[PDB]
Amino acid sequence: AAKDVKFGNDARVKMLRGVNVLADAVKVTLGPKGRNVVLDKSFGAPTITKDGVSVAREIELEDKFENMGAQMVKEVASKANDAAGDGTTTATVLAQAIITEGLKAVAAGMNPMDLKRGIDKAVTAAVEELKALSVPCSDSKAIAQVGTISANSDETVGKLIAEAMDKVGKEGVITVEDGTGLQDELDVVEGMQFDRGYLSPYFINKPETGAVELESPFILLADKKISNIREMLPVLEAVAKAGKPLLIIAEDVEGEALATLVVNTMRGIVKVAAVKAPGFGDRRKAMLQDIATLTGGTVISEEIGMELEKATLEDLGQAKRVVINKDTTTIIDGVGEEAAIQGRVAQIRQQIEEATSDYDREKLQERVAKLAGGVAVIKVGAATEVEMKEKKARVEDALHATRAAVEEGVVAGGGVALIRVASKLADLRGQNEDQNVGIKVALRAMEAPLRQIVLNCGEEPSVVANTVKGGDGNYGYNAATEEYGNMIDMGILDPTKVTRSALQYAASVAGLMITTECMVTDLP
Amino acid sequence: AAKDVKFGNDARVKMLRGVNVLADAVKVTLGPKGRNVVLDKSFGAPTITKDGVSVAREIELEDKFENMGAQMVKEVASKANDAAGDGTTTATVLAQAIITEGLKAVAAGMNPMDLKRGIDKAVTAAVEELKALSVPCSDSKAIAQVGTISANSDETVGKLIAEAMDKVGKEGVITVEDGTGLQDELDVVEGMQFDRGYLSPYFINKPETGAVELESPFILLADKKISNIREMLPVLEAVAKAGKPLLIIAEDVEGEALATLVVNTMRGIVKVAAVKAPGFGDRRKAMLQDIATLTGGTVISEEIGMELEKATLEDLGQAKRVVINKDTTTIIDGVGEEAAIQGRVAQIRQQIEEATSDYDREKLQERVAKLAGGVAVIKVGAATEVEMKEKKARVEDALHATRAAVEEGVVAGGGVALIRVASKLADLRGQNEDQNVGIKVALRAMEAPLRQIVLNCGEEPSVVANTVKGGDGNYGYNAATEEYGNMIDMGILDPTKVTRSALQYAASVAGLMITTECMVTDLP
Amino acid sequence: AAKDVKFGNDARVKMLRGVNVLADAVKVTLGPKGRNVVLDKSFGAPTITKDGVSVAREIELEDKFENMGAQMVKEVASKANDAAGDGTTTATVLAQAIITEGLKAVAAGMNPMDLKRGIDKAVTAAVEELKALSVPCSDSKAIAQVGTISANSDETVGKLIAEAMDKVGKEGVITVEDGTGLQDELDVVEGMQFDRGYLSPYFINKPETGAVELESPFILLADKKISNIREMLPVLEAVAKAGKPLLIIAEDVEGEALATLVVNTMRGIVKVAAVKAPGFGDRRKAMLQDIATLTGGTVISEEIGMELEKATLEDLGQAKRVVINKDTTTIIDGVGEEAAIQGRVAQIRQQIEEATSDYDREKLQERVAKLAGGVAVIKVGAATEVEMKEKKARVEDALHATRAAVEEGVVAGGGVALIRVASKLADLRGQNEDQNVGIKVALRAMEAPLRQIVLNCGEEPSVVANTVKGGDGNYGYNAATEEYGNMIDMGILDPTKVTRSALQYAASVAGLMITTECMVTDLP
Ligand SMILES: Nc1ncnc2c1ncn2[C@@H]1O[C@H](COP(=O)(O)OP(=O)(O)O)[C@@H](O)[C@H]1O
Ligand SMILES: Nc1ncnc2c1ncn2[C@@H]1O[C@H](COP(=O)(O)OP(=O)(O)O)[C@@H](O)[C@H]1O
Ligand SMILES: Nc1ncnc2c1ncn2[C@@H]1O[C@H](COP(=O)(O)OP(=O)(O)O)[C@@H](O)[C@H]1O
Ligand code: BEF
Ligand code: BEF
Ligand code: BEF
Ligand SMILES: [K+]
Ligand SMILES: [K+]
Ligand SMILES: [K+]
Ligand SMILES: [Mg+2]
Ligand SMILES: [Mg+2]
Ligand SMILES: [Mg+2]
Repeated sequence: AAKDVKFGNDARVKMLRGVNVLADAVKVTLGPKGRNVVLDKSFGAPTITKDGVSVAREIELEDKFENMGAQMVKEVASKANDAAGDGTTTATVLAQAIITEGLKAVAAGMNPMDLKRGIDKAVTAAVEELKALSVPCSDSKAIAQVGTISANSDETVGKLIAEAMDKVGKEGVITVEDGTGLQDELDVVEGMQFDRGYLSPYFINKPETGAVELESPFILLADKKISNIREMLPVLEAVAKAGKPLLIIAEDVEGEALATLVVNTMRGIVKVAAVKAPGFGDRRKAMLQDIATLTGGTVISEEIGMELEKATLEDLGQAKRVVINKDTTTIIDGVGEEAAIQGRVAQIRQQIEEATSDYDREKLQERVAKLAGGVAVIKVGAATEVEMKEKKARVEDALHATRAAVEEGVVAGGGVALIRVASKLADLRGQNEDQNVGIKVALRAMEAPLRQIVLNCGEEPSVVANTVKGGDGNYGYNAATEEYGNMIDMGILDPTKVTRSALQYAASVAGLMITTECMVTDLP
Repeated sequence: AAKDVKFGNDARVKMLRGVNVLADAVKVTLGPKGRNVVLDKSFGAPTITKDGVSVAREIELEDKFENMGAQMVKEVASKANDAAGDGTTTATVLAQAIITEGLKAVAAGMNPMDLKRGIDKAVTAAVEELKALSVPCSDSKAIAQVGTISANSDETVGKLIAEAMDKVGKEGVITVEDGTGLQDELDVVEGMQFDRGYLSPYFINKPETGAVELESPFILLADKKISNIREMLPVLEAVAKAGKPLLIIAEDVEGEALATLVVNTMRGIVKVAAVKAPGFGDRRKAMLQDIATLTGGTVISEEIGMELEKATLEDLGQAKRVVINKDTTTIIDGVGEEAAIQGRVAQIRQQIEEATSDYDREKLQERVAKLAGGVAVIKVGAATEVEMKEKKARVEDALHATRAAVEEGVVAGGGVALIRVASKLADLRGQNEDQNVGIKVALRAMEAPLRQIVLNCGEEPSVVANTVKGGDGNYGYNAATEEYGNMIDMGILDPTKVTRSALQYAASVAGLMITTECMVTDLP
Repeated sequence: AAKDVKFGNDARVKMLRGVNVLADAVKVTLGPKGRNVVLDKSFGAPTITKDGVSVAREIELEDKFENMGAQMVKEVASKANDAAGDGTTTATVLAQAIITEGLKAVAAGMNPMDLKRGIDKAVTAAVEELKALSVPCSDSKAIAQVGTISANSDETVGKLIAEAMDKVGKEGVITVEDGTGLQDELDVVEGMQFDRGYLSPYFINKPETGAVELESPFILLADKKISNIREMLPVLEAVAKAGKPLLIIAEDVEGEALATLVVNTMRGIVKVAAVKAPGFGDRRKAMLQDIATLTGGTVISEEIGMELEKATLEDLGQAKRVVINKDTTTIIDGVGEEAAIQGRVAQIRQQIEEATSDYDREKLQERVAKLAGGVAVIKVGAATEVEMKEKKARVEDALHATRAAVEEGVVAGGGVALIRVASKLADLRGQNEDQNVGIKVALRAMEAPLRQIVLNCGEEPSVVANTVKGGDGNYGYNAATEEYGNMIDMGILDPTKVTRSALQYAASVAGLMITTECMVTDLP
């Protein structure tokens, strides 16, 4: 593959022109008065989005060098979304700022490797100062606040997350799905519930709605699919002699085994229900042990020294009540030690830290929430499918933000935190004169986010930056109300993590990026 | 791959140009004096249609940006059809008006997101105002009127649909099909009728055309296929001893059981006929118990404590008569008390509301109707294929509209409803001056539909709009007579559902669309 | 993909230019002095044809808009052929005349949708005037005349068709095949005849050419091949005492069974012949019960309760005489008389009508004719193959025409019919002025066909039209002799069906076509 090489200011400029494109395209979505971008998709109708990394991911340039530039800054936006879920635009805006003033500094002839050392040092300091400005976010008031801001001033969304986090606890999981009507809807499930139906419609008890109810039943668990015919008599015969109902959770139940269970329950011999296991293998098998230890039963596996025909009443689990409908199965207050239950959650703590990243965290906490806490699901409503993609995207941002705000705390929004930490670091110096510039470049660049928000309002950024920098603490500019005031009192909150993350990531890549003396790529 | 990005008014102009194409092609079909669009098809001859959403779907533009714009408003036309089934054109016109006046406001430098907030609130208000103006549609005259209007002034369509709804009621199902002769025809099937043929042609009785008539028959139902063993004998011997012709409803009957069945009917000991069960596997089993309880029979299931070999003369139901032909099977009378049937009809009511939308509702309402009410079918009498395609489309259009008008009520036609609610919302204000403009852009755009129906007459739209705004109530312009009057007395009717829908949908995408500061797409 | 849209007079013209091409290529074949069009075929040599729809189907234009136009009018020509089989050209000229004057009326700004209503009212009115002017076609003189006219003044074709219709009855089928000798040949078969040969040639009786004559034979029907078990013979032992000649029609006859049949016939105990059944199962089996009841025999089926060895002498049918050859087998008179036969004829009546249309009715009427009436075949002949294809098309045209002329009656040819009803509709008016013009446009267009015929003679159409419009009754212009006179007495007759159809179909597409305000297609 024949390559093409460029040097010096020639190459830097080509790179910069590319970066500016990715950045200038992301910038328009910043802040409450920030605007929307349309991304063309071959697949279906276009996508309208205010989410920065969403726009960033789609940017690709024809000039190989400009492309390289943009493709490099596209990473700072992406790394933010995989970490925080908010601040992608903020992080991207910071990244651009560092590089512009940075590359300008190289044109001054200053040594770049020294410039990076200065920046990284200034950045390290700024993070510490942020750890200082960080105040804990606890009350559902603050939760609604960080949520409302990250949602672009949707108070319903903010209020919705605070309720969800409040009802199911901090361990409760929350998911975002497409809506039916035009209204947002909050669903809450307490206790253990998974999605599967009764295998035969004939299992319905007295209650209508297709509800099957079992009071103080026996639960049975199989690692394998049942099928055959009758199978398992000793366990069923023991439950019949016992005087209680049985619940069966297996890989599946084939028609022969189902029929014989149906005939016995129809005639009235023994009250019985049988339901399919939660998921495909290892999803299912893992969630039996979650389910097994909750109800104090023992999982019967073909992979160990036990089998279905040999079973004891002790292998069975017990619960107060169980409810099964066409799509759902529920276990009301099953009986297992709090010791054993907390044992399974503690084992998932080791499961919390993984290499799987996203979707690993969604399905892992899902098991945990079901075992201890409860689940919350938010249904986003819309008139049309394109508004749905916008509403749900604003909801996902707000969800990650509130979660992040909860754990790592909050600082004043409006990017005023960065502009404040920059004011605190003013007396900072480096090893050499060149390193000093790298430090100063960073502080000037921490102004960028605030100065960008104002510009999106079409107002003089120069004036607002001045009038905010003249003051101290949480005094800041409200872009929505277009008036100054206390950021914290006005409910404008940045999860500290998203602000910290945006700053760190942009500096890392931009620091490396201004060190470029050459660029190699494939020929057109 | 490599993309192309444009910003601001540069991009908006490109977007609008596209929108206008999609719209301008659709606009021409609006109103009674509106005209037809031709859509070329590679397979066969081209199609001539006045139906708006049909035209919108076919629009695709060469300029990548212009295309993106059009593809977005193409959605408002499509969502309209998916909701109401009428008002695709009107909704398209509204969007353009919103986008046109909307983008104009952004060019002024007003904040788009405030424009959107200003619009949706005005829209929300209009929805309430329309929902208030909606009046019940009951009398068959009114039904005939809205049907005729959606049919573009075809009285036969109005009078024909009104009769069908009048004969089988609100709940009767109506379907629309292609036809042989030139006159519209309405066929109605009473009692229980499902579509399947006799497996053996020798079952034919006196009546030609393959007619098989059976007096006081028996109904038998198999969850399973009855091909191989043909062991029902003991049940048959009981019925042969009774000397009655029965009806056999199974998954299917193979020639082995049939051949001996043929010979049995040939010899004369007992006349017997057998036809296939109505539906697909899970679907049919739901419709099997429905047929059994109608005739008072009991369903034979392999999933229950019964079996194919075990049945009694008592498990079969009785009917007055049954008629089986090449295509359809019929039971003219079943034997049962009104308590159990109306209960099962009441029980199917809960199955009626589901997620399954289309194809679910047709046969379900079909089943409910077959069990209690009746089914109605309308055959469209167009002469040729190019004339048939437009004719049938107007008939389906009118059907959804009558359906829509009945359930949610009707409002004054001629698009006069929107202009009327616009006058009622006149004092509506927003949070700031920009939001105020958003509201006015909405109200200003609500005149669009009427002035467009006028403009298609080649008459001054401004004058008619003014003189209509001069009046109140149902006062409006009649485009067919080209003179004014009362819209309701003149039988010009807008289903409240479609007008409300058309408004909401246009508002959704148009509101979102004017928020565009950038557009990203592929390179030519 | 990317589309292209044009509006208004811009698009209409493109549509028009297209229509004009399709028409102008068809026009030249109109009338006795009409000329021929050559259609190129890639595979073989070109085809020369006077058949109108033949030329129309081949037309495809490069400009997508013009193409759309022609492809739409290509349909009026196609529907004429699909209905009558004649009148295809006449219909096309009608369509062109209507469309041209219509667009002229639209360019005046008159409402198109009102124009369509005007025309159709005019068209519907004209049909009744035709139905009044329709006089019955009965005598073989008149039938020969309309056949001759549709044949382009070929008297042989008319008299030959007239001979066919008189001899074999109304139920007879008529076919057109390629010729051996330069001469046209009419072959007629009375009674029951099907095509299959004797499997063994040794069966020949007195008459040579392998002709077998069997007196009072016996009919047998088999769903099975007589291969495996040929020991079915005992029925023959009953036949050996009774008579020589029995005929067996089965799925097939194997060599071992044939061999034993040959030798037994060789000695002289009983002279016997055996032949295979004529057709495919579904069709042959349908024609099997036909032969059994014709001769008063009973069908033996393996799919029913009968067998190979089990037969009764009553199960066989009898005939006056039977003759069998290498190709065909024949039954002269049957013994089931009219009682069994017409019962089968009346039950097959419902099968005569269907949705299968062509291909099904071809051979179904074949079956019906064989049972009561007889089948007729016309051998069309020519010197060369290209002259044969034009010849066969005119024979098919004349064939379709006589069939159509018989059922719906005839009116004066030369298009004098249309121009005569046009004089009658002069006082017809619509609801508004635009509708009036549409009515006049139709009447103006009904003159087109006649003036076009004259134009093909290279004479002034205006002169003949006027001097023709001056007279009454059947007075018209004779294009062959170039002199005036009585159309019916001069033997120039139009089947009422073809003239009725041409107008209706031409009006259907032309009416819809002048409503076009827009056209969408793919980019070049
Ligand atoms: N009403 C407001 N007034 C002032 N600043 C705001 C307001 N709402 C949000 N902001 C600021 O704008 C930023 C919003 O970021 P956003 O564009 O939603 O995503 P990202 O954090 O990825 O840029 C936050 O840093 C916040 O401080
Ligand atoms: N004769 C008329 N005069 C004035 N307005 C009419 C008339 N007929 C219908 N309308 C209005 O216009 C609408 C019909 O639009 P139409 O042109 O049929 O588009 P579509 O076929 O997509 O519904 C109706 O909903 C009604 O409100
Ligand atoms: N000698 C004639 N004089 C006047 N009209 C004739 C004569 N021969 C045929 N015609 C007319 O020509 C028409 C048949 O023309 P042709 O092109 O063969 O069929 P079509 O136009 O229906 O495809 C008939 O309508 C008939 O009235
Ligand atoms: F651009 Be974001 F809401 F991180
Ligand atoms: F917008 Be419409 F009259 F279906
Ligand atoms: F179309 Be024809 F040969 F009358
Ligand atoms: K954003
Ligand atoms: K329309
Ligand atoms: K012709
Ligand atoms: Mg955000
Ligand atoms: Mg309509
Ligand atoms: Mg002809």
